[PDB]
Amino acid sequence: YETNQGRQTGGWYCFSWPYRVDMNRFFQFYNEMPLVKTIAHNYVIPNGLNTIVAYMIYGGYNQEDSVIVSQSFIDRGGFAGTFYREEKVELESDIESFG
Amino acid sequence: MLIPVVCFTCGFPIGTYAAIFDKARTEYIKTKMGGTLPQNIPLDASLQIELKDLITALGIPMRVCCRTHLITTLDYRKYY
Amino acid sequence: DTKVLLTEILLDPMYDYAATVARIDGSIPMHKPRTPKEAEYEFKTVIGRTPAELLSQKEFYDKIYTSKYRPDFTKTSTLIYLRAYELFLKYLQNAPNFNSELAEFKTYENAYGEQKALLA
Amino acid sequence: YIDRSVMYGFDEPAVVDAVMRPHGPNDEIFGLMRLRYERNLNIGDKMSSRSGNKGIAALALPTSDMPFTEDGLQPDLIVNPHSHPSRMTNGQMIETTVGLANALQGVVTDGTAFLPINVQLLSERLAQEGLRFNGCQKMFNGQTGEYFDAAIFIGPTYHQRLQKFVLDDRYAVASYGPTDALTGQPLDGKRSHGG
Amino acid sequence: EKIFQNVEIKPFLIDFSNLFIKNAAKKLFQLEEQLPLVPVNVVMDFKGISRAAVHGLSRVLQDEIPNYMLDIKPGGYKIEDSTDLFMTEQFIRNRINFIPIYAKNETLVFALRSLNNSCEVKTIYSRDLIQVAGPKLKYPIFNPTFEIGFLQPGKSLIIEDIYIKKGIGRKHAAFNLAVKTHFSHLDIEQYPTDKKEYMALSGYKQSSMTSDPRHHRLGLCFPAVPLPHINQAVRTYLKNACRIIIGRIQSIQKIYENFEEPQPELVLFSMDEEKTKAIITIKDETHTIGNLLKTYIYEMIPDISFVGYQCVPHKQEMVLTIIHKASQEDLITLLEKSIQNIIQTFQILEKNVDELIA
Amino acid sequence: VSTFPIMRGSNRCHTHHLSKTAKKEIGEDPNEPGGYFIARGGEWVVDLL
Amino acid sequence: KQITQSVHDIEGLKQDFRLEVGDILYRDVVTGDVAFFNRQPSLERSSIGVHRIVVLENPKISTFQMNVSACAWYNADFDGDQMNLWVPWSVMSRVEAELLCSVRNWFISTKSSGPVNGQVQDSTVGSFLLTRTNTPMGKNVMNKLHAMGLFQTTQTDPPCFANYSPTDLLDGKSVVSMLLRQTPINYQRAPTWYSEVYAPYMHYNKQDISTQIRNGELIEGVLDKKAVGAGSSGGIYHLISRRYGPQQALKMIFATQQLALNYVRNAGFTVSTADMLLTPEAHQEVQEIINELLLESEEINNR
Amino acid sequence: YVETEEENLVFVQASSQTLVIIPDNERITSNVLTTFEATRLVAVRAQQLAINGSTMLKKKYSSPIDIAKQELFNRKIPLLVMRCIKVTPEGQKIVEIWNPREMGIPLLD
Ligand SMILES: [Mg+2]
Ligand SMILES: [Zn+2]
Repeated sequence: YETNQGRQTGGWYCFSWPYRVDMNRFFQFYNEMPLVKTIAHNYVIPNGLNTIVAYMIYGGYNQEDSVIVSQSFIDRGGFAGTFYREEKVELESDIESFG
Repeated sequence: MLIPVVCFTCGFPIGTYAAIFDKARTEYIKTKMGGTLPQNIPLDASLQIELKDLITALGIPMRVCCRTHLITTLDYRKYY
Repeated sequence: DTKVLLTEILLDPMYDYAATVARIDGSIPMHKPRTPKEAEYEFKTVIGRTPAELLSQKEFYDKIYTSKYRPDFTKTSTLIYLRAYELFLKYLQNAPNFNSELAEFKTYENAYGEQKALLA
Repeated sequence: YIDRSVMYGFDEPAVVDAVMRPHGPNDEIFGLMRLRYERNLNIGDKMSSRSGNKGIAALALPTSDMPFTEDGLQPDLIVNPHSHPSRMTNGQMIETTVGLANALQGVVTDGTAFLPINVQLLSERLAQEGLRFNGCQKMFNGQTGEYFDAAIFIGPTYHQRLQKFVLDDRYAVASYGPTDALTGQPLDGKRSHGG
Repeated sequence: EKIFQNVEIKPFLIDFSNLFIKNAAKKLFQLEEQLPLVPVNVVMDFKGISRAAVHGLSRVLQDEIPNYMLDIKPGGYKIEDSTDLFMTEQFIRNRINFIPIYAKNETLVFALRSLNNSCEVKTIYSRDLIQVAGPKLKYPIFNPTFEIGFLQPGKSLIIEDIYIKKGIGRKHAAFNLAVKTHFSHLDIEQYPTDKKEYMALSGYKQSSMTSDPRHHRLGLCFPAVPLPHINQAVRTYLKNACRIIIGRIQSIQKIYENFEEPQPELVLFSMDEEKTKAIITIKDETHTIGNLLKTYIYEMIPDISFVGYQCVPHKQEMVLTIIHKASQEDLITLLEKSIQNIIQTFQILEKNVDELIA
Repeated sequence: VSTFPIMRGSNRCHTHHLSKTAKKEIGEDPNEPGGYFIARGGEWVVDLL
Repeated sequence: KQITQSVHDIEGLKQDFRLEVGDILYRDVVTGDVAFFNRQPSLERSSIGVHRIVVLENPKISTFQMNVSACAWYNADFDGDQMNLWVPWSVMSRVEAELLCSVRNWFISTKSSGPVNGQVQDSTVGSFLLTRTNTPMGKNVMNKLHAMGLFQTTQTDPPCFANYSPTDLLDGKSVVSMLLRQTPINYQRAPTWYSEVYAPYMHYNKQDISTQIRNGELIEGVLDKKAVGAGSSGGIYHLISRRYGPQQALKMIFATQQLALNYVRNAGFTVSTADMLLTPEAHQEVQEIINELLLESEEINNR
Repeated sequence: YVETEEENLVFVQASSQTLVIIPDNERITSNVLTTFEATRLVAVRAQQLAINGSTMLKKKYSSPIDIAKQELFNRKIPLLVMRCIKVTPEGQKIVEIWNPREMGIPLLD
């Protein structure tokens, strides 16, 4: 499951992202080397944050693998970023024109 | 892309001491390293670099959140 | 004619590289051409010919903007940046001894990349 | 004349940043504009620790409502303890119990697979760092200020935001829209704008 | 009466005894002293006060105190003039938002104008923020060392409208003022939690369900206060927090003293065995006011049938339910006595703040 | 009369004689190695069958 | 408009300004409306149920929020599941939904004739903690204030605590009984907390290994999966449904869930890396047991 | 597409039917509405109020679903339940016509 999720994880998706026009790409601003890193992080950029996680019961809103997230951690920039989309359209012939 | 202005968890402004901390950490790594290339530093089995006293001298308290987000946040200028 | 040429040239990576080197050396404004009239200025400075002159003749890769510092390739990041741009231009114009110069500059860039990896 | 213009469509407002009308392979122009979306971590976005514990973020608690330890530490994420025993993701807990000591010492450690590990020695490292032998701490309920009777295990666990956004996947269509010509039924999916 | 006892104030100072810190500071920032604004730690001791009041003070100082932000007016980020492709408006706005400022005037408008005329990746620092508005700053409102985003070679970034925005930390976390650093009850005994037999417990020798601590120690940290005005900044913060709590309690009192004209916030029912049920609803109220009201009502009416509140995360409201064996007028007057008790204790706290810190 | 798609990073890719900073300013990732094909505005990876 | 037999957008209906008998008005969903709630794959009869709409006015929220105890109908979890929801608009559809497709009809499984809903994970462990006799601090009691705090968020009619002094210590079984008296039932069964396999180790409190309820007065034992857990045949919610109705069973499920959740809100619960770490003597004993296993395996090999 | 072939084996106006009604003393179906029948009656009455609006309830209600439900509960529903399982080849429909004001009402709660 981790092999799947780490490849699904949002992070620095491309180092030259501004030059590109990519459909449905997310660029997570802040990334952190894990406090417990592995050999894999010598070769790839880590994607994620060292969030402080409390393994506790709090009001039951985190039952059945949900997560209670601090709104301040959201606001301060945690897991934030930019999400991109592209709309491209070509003229069928000289009959069409933009305007 | 840089050390956050404030610790994400609590909001203590580690961003003040960031720019000083990057250079100070670089200088300290320079002394604690040996015959080891920079790309092999996270591979040395006889290498131990503790930034506790350095961060303490920066005035940042003994907070898990602030020290974590200070010592771990990646810098975009370093990789790009 | 001029419209399609303007689009194509504006979209080359080479145009961006030459324009940003010109901005560094303060030959073109660091604005991006606000009104066509300054766009002609940026094109002339970056490529070397007005678009009509580009269409007229058939040799385009040489008069591109060259760094107006001529750094002593013998502050370190400035040297690396400008030498890399010069080697890019040399590759585009196919300068004679490009391969060995690229080899030695690759060695220098390897050393500088190692020293930048220390900062990481 | 006739109209073939393009409508935005998406409910979530976006920002335009693209000045380009390229010259395609067929030697013809096309639009190619790029839309930029401001994406924080919304309620419903998926997160997961490096041990494979997915979780949908459903609670937005202000910094005052978050539970906090005796010395002011509060979590970013509160994960249910029930997520562990069935999945046996002990790597996440060991990562937390090492990350506490690592954060206190200002270090980064290698937790690569099959490296020698001693949970007892890691916990004794926690003890010599000033914390409890386990990572447990005295927390206070943020809402009421009362302390929990049980010391709570809280520490820094690396977490990943999986790219399955709620704003992309949510859909709601009113009583009318594009219809299939053949069967007279609504078109298929969010992309077709109906169904 | 001294509810608020002695208070320790300790700013977080840079230790130039470390060679690396001194060398780095002098190498880039030419920094030889402490910064113009320092994060101060304030540890306070309270006696003869309910846990609800101390925690309400703590929460208010944390987020609910109206605090100031640096923000960018829409259109301030000059898309045309900002050449850099990596410094998006969102990233720079997020960096600038969370710079903790100590602003005394709200009309200070700052501008960012940074052109990278060189081949190196230029880093924008907080000293690059140029103020053109309002009275000239004789003391900076933020440290000049904050790292705003860098610039690639030949790229420029221009932001012309950076102003000071007022808000409360609850709505947006950039308005958060204080960060907690300590909280402990001084009357409850504590186990030696280092031992194995007590490591799994909170440490206090009494359960939370039965404890009623009356002697606390609340420790807070403020992110940036001017170096020569630490005590006055801390006093301003504490007095402001007490004032906010008094104001909100008085806002509740405003509808309390209106037991007729059934405003859609107070509904009173007399039901079954001559019992009175009172439901109070306030939109955009939190556990601070709710827990304060519940605690002081339960103090005033120890044999109450039921007093309880609920701040559901949705519906964004506090609903306080009081059931008592008394007529509607009697219950209303008892609850008014409780509200006046809250007001009185917070006025006492403000007065003790002024007496103590000075 | 033929054109053969070129894999990014191969000895017939233009980036093969560009330095890392040169790739940076061109628009490539300096750190990415390559190994994919660009075809009709996309990037395609020929996997190991 | 029936007079025009055409539909109109209210942006241009400023001058009409009124409705009339025989007109059809399409209005936004409001709290209290009934909505159909479905999850693919739809394998069970309860895969499509009618819930009452609670509109969350906070614009930042775009998810479908539903109680954890309701997952058992749809076999759903919150790891990323997506669920369909359509609000009936016709009058016949609304009548049918609220009279026949209401989720109270699916409280008792059509498959196994037992209950599907109950307390899961959080609420199960919370009920166990609340109903047990002793905590590590001693007797499992709470003062009047915290007893009232337990009933704060049950949405019911809160009971009468006027007979308790502020220093009076209420038992957990006491407050559970003050909740269960609203639907008095009789229940007598051993709890899942009591297992013979554990029994030789750890000293079970004799007041916890037998759960007894007489007319809603829980006076024995603890409440756990056997009594309140979801899908537990003969549990208290099953009896509540049999005696008073599945709707009252759902109401009691919510009320008991809130009791357990608030008691854990004030009691706390966690799992730690040292909870799963053996003592060195225990590790040597585990090694000895595995060595004996390998020894008899090697004896097979020697044969 | 190949149909995987096990290839298994095996006056357009129908004559009108006369509605024969079983006498009330020979009706064998249960005298209590099924939840299906009660739901159908409430829905039909509620829609009829939605289109007509007239009512026989002495208490004002703001919603047709409530008026119809209370009409069912108070045993003044203006609708008969026709229960029919028979159609004879002889062209005859055998039904039981039940008055819900006399039938017992299911739970519906
Ligand atoms: Mg799932
Ligand atoms: Zn912090």
